Amino acid sequence: PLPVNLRRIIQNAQQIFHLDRAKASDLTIPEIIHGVRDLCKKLFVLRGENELIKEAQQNATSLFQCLVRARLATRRILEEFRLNRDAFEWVLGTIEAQFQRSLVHPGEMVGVI
Amino acid sequence: GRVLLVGKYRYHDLDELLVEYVNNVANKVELMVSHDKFMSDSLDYVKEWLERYSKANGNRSHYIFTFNRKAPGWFFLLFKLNPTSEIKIWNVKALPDGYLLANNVYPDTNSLCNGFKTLMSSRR
Amino acid sequence: QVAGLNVNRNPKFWDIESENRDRQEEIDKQREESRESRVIKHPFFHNMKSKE
Amino acid sequence: KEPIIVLSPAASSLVRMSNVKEFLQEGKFLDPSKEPASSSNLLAIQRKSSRFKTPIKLLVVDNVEKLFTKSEYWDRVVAIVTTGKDWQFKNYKYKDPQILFQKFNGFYFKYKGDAVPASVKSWNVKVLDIDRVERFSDRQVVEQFWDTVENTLVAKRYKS
Amino acid sequence: MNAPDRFELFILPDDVPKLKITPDSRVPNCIIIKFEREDHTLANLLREELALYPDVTFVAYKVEHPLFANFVMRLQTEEGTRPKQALERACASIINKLKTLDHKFNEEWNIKN
Amino acid sequence: ELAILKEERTTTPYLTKYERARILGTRALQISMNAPVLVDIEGETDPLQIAMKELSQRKIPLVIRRYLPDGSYEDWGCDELIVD
Repeated sequence: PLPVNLRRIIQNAQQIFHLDRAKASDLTIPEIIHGVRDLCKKLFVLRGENELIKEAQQNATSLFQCLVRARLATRRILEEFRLNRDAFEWVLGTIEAQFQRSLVHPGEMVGVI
Repeated sequence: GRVLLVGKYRYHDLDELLVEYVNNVANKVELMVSHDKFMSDSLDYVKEWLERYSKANGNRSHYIFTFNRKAPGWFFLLFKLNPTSEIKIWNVKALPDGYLLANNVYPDTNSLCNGFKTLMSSRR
Repeated sequence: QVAGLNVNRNPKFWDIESENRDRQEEIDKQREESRESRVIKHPFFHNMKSKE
Repeated sequence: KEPIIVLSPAASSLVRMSNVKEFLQEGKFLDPSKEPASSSNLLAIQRKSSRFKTPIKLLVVDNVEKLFTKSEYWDRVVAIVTTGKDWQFKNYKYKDPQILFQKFNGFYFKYKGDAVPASVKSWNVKVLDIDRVERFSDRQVVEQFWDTVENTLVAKRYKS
Repeated sequence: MNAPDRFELFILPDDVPKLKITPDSRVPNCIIIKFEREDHTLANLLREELALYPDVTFVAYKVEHPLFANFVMRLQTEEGTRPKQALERACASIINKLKTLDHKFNEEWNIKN
Repeated sequence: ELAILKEERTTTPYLTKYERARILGTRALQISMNAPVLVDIEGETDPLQIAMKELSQRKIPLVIRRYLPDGSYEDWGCDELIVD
């Protein structure tokens, strides 16, 4: 169990942007690399600039970043999913927003639950 | 309020009032400014220019339009039949449906000029 | 019928003018009213004066 | 003959002549309240689609009083944007909103989370939501709008 | 204690109309009719009479709840015809059918008695 | 002392569900007790619906004071918290 269903997001992007047909993609490889790398540093669980905060933040998202990197690979994006530029930016923004929405809310009585 | 009144005009909302009144009045003002017989300068300068042009071209009657700085939303129609005739000033109001001169509604500037010439011919 | 008492309002024995002035001032204070500004929500609406 | 897109001249419209080009064409949404008003009531935009080999040129018209003197112009209308106001349709081809919305594509743009007006729910119009904060979904909303417009254009067998 | 009066199934209140017609603006030439103090007996008859008319493109009914005595009908016709006229024609046609059915039944009963 | 400066606020910038529920309830109660409304109501009458309309347009004049376990607090305006 992990947050942000990536398969659903990818197929939603394919349906929305009509990623069928053998049309070539205008999505450059450095764009893919830098987009995925930047996405893997905006998944904020904890806010702050302290080094301990950054270490805890990097620890908390290790498995999810592994999932994202395993899915949004360059060869996979170019061949299996066939995303374009607009679809790629939409996927990145959607991943960030949905991860922000999956965090626990302060004030939860998790002990009773 | 559910009903808004601007003179005889009746509207149902602020946006309807704006689109039907202010935009049409602004279009009529733009048409008046873009007309060949318009001068946006001061009233004294307009009178001096009309006097000079009438003296130079006394074989024809000249009419010009200018802003009514004392009464906003209005215009002064100054026409001089000949150098011996005194300059007569007429009031024109900028309405959404056109221009109101002598209680007559003219849709465009050319129609307003034609009506002014017809009124001058009838009154002569 | 408000003046139910036979108060001796003789001009030489009663200060008529001061009573009239005080009563006029009391009516001028009963004319006092409350008022406040108006708030309207519209994109092109601004709470400004004519010169403003 | 380029197709015609009609916009609501109301000041409460989220899509106005100032930002219609950057929204529909460029895919970026800007607040029309902050943008200055546009003096020109006619604008031209370009749409790139996978259904067509070449880009399509479209004309955007704000007021139909001065641009629809001929009845054949109404044959070019492919989309209508309304604010839920009855007074928009005083000078239109079909003065009743219902018949107009069965005979033409109606679109209503609202912010996400706002309540739909009663007249909008009683009409056959599409509802498109723009988020107040997130800006990546603007391209998706524009794609939905253009999908409907391109479906109408293909159904009309327009030649480009 | 909470049981409604049995005569409420068929007695019409003074302030409640027998018939309320509203247009359905989603599709052209469609109306929604609300029948009060009626049930399947009239609804099914009218629906299956109207369904055989060439100029009627849609006809349906539903009883929302069995504890309330009312049903709602949706009727859509061609451009030339109005739905109310189709409803009147259906009512007249069923009345004529019942009239000839009663005549033939009386004839046969007199013959056989 | 206990207050935390606005530049070094480290709590989440999103409105939680508990804060949203409490803010809607408090604003609805205030509206039902004749408080001035800051949005244009078309035909709405229910105080909760008016409060929700105010929240969607970021016009609720309330401040949320979030308490930390040590006793300090951060003050957040309802207009600067992101609401879904």
